[PDB]
Amino acid sequence: SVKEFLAKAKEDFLKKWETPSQNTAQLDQFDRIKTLGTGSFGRVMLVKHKESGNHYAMKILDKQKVVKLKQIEHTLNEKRILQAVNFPFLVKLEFSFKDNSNLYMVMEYVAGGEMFSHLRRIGRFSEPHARFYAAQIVLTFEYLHSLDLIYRDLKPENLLIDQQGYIQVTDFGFAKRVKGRTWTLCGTPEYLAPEIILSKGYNKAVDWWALGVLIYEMAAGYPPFFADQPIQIYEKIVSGKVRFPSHFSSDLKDLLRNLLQVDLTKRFGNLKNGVNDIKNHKWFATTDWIAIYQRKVEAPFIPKFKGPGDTSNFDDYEEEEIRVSINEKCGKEFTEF
Amino acid sequence: TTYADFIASGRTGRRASIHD
Ligand SMILES: Nc1ncnc2c1ncn2[C@@H]1O[C@H](COP(=O)(O)OP(=O)(O)O)[C@@H](O)[C@H]1O
Ligand SMILES: [Sr+2]
Ligand SMILES: [Sr+2]
Repeated sequence: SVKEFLAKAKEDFLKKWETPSQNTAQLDQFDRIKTLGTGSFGRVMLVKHKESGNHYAMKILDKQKVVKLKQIEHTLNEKRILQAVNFPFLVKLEFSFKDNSNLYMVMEYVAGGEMFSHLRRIGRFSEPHARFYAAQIVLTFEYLHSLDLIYRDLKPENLLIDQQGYIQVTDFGFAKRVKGRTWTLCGTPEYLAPEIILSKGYNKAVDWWALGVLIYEMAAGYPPFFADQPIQIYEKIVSGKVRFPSHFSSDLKDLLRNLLQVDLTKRFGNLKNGVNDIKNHKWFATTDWIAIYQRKVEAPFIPKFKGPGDTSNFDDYEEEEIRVSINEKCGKEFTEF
Repeated sequence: TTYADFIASGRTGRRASIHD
């Protein structure tokens, strides 16, 4: 059962948490092909590993800049947690290493592209389609939270679609191991829970709020709280007034009312039955939770793939040459990486 | 419509994170 599985998962996690993998490849073993996304501290590139011929996604982070912008702890969290977790809907870290200038995280290449792209392109997902992805997130948060992990950055741009049409969660940049409350103002404006914005101190219930936002956006085509600037979004979030599209089922609106609950003693995922309040909700009544975990459910959408290195499902980004300094930068800050 | 107002807004593209 659930319990069994989760206890053995914790034992494997804690072992890697306490003795993380380090230095398992080097830069010249990969041929860099194209940028898959740029980000605050570098970029993610499609690469080909020369000795196996396999394609991977290499996340590159500039060390000096991470120190300058005071994101060291978050970066070390990201790698320390990603190397230790293992779950069917979490992207797999295959290699990690650092050089004079950069940190590198080499993950499995998820070739279906961001959920974001598919969602904007098609407009919105049907409820069965949104439910198929939402179930994977419910199971993944159950797993992460059991490990005392909070994820803190759910959004369609951090969810990739694999060749089988299942989700791969990526970007553990704000993931943190904490038993109770934490205080950092971080995440993505549309997805922030009211208690984050209100600087109250907060816990893993922020991930269940974010699920509420994700399910809304998947099914509506737009987020429940939107405006042109973050502060205008924050205002609507804290009001917590939510309006639902015409086409939302009654079950869907009732689930969302319980996830997008400003009040912590009332938010689903955070009550006495914990995740089970969500799994047992009527909107998920057709959902076969074990079949999902086992990936035996037919995906509603399968990405069109044209060969292992195909990037057709990603936008184009401006390329920039990867520079590596002949002087080591920030060695001590990133010793454990 | 709400959809038209969203699509005419400034935040329909990939959204960056915030950390302060
Ligand atoms: N494992 C992956 N496979 C394919 N593409 C990925 C993978 N990891 C990241 N990406 C692409 O790169 C983008 C940015 O990666 P991300 O980890 O979110 O960096 P950042 O935190 O700086 O935004 C993702 O939104 C996705 O488009
Ligand atoms: Sr991201
Ligand atoms: Sr990030």
